[PDB]
Amino acid sequence: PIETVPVKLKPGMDGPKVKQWPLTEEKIKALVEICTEMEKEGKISKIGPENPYNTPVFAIKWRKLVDFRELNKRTQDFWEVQLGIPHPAGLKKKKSVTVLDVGDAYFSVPLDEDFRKYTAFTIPSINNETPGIRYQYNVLPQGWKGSPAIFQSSMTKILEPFRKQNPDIVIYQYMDDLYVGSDLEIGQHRTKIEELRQHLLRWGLTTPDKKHQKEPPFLWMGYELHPDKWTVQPIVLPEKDSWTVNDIQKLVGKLNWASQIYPGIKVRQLCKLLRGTKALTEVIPLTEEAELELAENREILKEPVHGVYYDPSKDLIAEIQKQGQGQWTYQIYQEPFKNLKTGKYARMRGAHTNDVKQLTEAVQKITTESIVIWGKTPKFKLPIQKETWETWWTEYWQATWIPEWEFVNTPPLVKLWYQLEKEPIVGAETFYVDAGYVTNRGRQKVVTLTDTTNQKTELQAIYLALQDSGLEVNIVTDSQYALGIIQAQPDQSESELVNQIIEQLIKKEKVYLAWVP
Amino acid sequence: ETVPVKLKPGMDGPKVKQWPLTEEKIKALVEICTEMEKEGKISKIGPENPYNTPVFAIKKKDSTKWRKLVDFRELNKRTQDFWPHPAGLKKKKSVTVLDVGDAYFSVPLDEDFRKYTAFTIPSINNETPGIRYQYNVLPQGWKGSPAIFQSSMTKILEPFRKQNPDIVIYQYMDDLYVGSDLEIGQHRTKIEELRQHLLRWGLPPFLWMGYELHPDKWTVQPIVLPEKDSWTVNDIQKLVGKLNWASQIYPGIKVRQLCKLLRGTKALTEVIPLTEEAELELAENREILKEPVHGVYYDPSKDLIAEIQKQGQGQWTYQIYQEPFKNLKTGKYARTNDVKQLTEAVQKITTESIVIWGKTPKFKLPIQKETWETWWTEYWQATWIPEWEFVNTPPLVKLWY
Ligand SMILES: CCCc1c(SC2CCCCC2)c2cc(Cl)ccc2[nH]c1=O
Repeated sequence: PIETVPVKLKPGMDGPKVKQWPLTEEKIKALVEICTEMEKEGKISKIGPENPYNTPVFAIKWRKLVDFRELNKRTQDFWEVQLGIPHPAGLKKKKSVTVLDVGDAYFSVPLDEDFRKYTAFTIPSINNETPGIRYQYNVLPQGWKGSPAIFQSSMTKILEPFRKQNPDIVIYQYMDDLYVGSDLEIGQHRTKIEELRQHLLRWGLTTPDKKHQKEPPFLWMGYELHPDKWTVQPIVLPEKDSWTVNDIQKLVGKLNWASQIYPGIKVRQLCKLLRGTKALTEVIPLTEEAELELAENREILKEPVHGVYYDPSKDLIAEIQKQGQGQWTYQIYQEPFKNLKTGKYARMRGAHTNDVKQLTEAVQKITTESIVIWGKTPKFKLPIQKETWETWWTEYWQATWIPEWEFVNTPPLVKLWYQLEKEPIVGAETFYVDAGYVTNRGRQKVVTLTDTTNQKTELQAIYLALQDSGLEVNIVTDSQYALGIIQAQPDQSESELVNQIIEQLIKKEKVYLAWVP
Repeated sequence: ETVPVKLKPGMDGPKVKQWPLTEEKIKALVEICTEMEKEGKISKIGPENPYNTPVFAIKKKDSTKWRKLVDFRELNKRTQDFWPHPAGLKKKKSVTVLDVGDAYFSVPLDEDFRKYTAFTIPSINNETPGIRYQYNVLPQGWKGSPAIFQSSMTKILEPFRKQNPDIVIYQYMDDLYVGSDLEIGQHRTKIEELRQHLLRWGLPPFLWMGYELHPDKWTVQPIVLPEKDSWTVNDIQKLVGKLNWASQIYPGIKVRQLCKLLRGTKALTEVIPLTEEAELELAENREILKEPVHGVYYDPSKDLIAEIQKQGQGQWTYQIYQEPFKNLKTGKYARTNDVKQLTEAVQKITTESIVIWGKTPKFKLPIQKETWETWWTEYWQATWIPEWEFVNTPPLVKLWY
């Protein structure tokens, strides 16, 4: 058998001393049968009046279910499961892959003797004046806090040997599922499997027979898994006339899921339907552009596209495109334009930004993603020129760094629609703004702004200035705020005001922005 | 015999997450840990250990060898205090830094504390559980180790100490700062003497390239004002702004005269001749700035803060202060990419904080976390790790340095 993992209750707490609900004699009868067998098997053992602990049991043919919530509340935290699932692109191709169901694994693993007492429950006796049988577990209780972790752990130790003995094979654990991949000949692969089931069996570990095992493809948490390729479970778009906020929200959901493999999915127009929505049941009619998008997507979906697996041998190449203002599309591949995975990036970090910054952020997402999936960073191919990047780079207060990248002339090319002058302009008029401005040349304009906020008035002034000024302007302001914003050379913003200004800026020949107290 | 250590009252163990590592680093970490396992330094752990500290693989200076770096930052914070700094050291001409971390590997760790030293070698794309371990011996990077090894340490050092009293020796975490004023040639040789004298007892590389810090030469970068031929309206305005700012530190700074030059909505480029009054006012402002503000004393009981500003072209600016505007020190740093430079900086700055006060500062970094988290380990070389947080450098503070 396997080495016991020592368990303890949470500090300062005591075992579950919870009362057993009343049980129907028909249910009492069913339990006893179940418990006897379990005892006959060693899973539990009758105990005495010594143990004051108890955990509820109820009947759900008949089945046995024990309520471990309370014990679990009193049981220590474990390093747990993993809640970190591999992403199909992270995998490598395999000739064969079989999966076995570690039938009732927990019940196959012992339990820290010292902990056993806390698992004590009670099967009430049928007649009044008589006592009810008391038990406790000897193995991992179904539904108990530990079980999962402890079960996996032991599994791994059990698998550890065979693993190093059979290098030409790989195994993945997930709950009670054991996946075995190999690049062996079906026959050899299929026997190695049997070679494995025995090793498990050698530890009373039982698994389904080939006659009833599961072979590819696999529908795993939104996926369809073939030995040589992967994709996402098929996605069917509705064809309703009436679309509800809820239906739309879901559609947008499913649509995103696709994103990772289906390139060019677009959800802008649909997402727009959610504006102002007052109820989850509210119906929203589709826009002309929403219908267009839905239909465009419907088509992209009609095409069964698939992902390729990681070939550790080849490098990773990442390619990024601007799909829309704020939208970026990318695809990681190893072999020429034959993706392992793809995806989008709409992440606007901050009220205002520019494609350079936003593109650079896309790079960091991908970089993180890659490291998480393939353990390495991909060589990037971006629609920006080094000179452009380097320029914005060295001139931005925040430190940044982009891996290895190659300029790829694939329109549109991200750029800087304007650059503030490092030195004030001679011959260019000078505006002193504050809601209004005054120029060295005598001109002045004041305007009554309604509803505005302190800061929003500072940009208005400036806007006003730019407007009236000729191609070359000098602008002095006291708002550090607006200065930061414009010094940051944004080319897009959630605020319209800011966009208008940005427009002005692009058009100018030269603009010098200065600050003063 | 193991000295019973405890976490500050009430405090539980760390359960810090592990940042995604690159396959290569994971490999290094596996090779290392497997040998440390063979040598009984560590031991695999089960699921009954819910705690975790982040590990990393960094690169040794002048070696193909990797170094395992454990971020026991959180643990050290939940670790009980233990019950000093040679102000002279900062004065020596040459301070060399040695890594005496392996010292600890020959000292068992209180069995009960071990569970808290838990760490994990993650696995790629979560295809495997991850490799979990905990220490049996004193772990490098844990604030505890120096302490417990303190005794056994002083012994080892008492002979050399008396033999070469012209030498100052300071230990910090896994580092040992050796200082003197001997001719560089001598310094280096006497150092090597210590190395072998350390070997004489048991398992020491040269940190920082085996090269020397020259603390004697460290100097405060004062605020400076643009000295130019002709002064235009813009120049002045900038000047005034900057002064105005600096005023909050040195309240002796007057602008009255300079601002008078700025009366009337003139043109930025218009050249303004300075009146003698202002000329003298500036001159005074200049002299006032010639040195740090008096009254800035270091408080051993306050956190040491360190902010860095990106100046561009491989140039950076920093300041060590405990109280706002009350800089205990300020400096510059020139080259690489933004990140490399930046890390190199932090490390320089830290090393000094230690050398000078014996405490690592807490930095404020002008960078996006995800980024830092990604590349810092690529250039990092120290054995310690400062506390850090990420910020947004204001446009003007940069212009003022
Ligand atoms: C067991 C090794 C992991 C692995 C798998 S199992 C895959 C593990 C996660 C759960 C679903 C199945 C895999 C499966 C298919 Cl269908 C094709 C290629 C593959 N390549 C691989 O490296």
